[PDB]
Amino acid sequence: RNLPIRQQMEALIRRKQAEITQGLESIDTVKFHAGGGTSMVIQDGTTFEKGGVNVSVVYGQLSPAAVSAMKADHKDGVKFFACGLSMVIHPVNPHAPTTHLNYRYFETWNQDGTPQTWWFGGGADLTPSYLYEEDGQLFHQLHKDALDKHDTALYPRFKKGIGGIFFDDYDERDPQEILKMVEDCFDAFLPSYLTIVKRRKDMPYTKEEQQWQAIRRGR
Repeated sequence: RNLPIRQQMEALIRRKQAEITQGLESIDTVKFHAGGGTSMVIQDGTTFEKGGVNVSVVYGQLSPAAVSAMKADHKDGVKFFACGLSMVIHPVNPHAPTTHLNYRYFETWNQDGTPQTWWFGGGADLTPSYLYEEDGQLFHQLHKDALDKHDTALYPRFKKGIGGIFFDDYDERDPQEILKMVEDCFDAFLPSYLTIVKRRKDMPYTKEEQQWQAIRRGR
């Protein structure tokens, strides 16, 4: 029973939005500031140059035209709910890596009961400027450890510069368990990323190394 999966997922991502921005703030000098989801943004910190952590919620219908355009990748028209958190953080120092993270959930409705269909999607990665294999290895280890709490087959399947983990259209188990797997994946983030940024953010660099990495990576 518990609450509906939709309620529990929305609650989880909103709690993690708060837990993540606070964790990232703990190593910077600057704070994040706040359809249309709720987007928290950091800019011109001493550690983080630009970043955003967003939670979005959407209720609606998808046309048959829309669903038509869509079903390559999921196992008149349809009513749905979806929610998700998305983030991208870019450190000032080129020795510290960019990260992206996204966890989301989608379910169809229309005479409810419970279902028609639902899934989760997400994962997390790092995009380095300078590359440190040890940072990639810690990032992977802690996400592996999160996934191994559920089963050791998941990491080899979801894995994959540094990369990270990615899954989508994932509805293969009781959604209560998949909720816990998503929570545990979230909890892999701050211990890996704050560790990595701490150990890189004060490494010396010149303006030219930073400009060249910007050229190489874009933007």
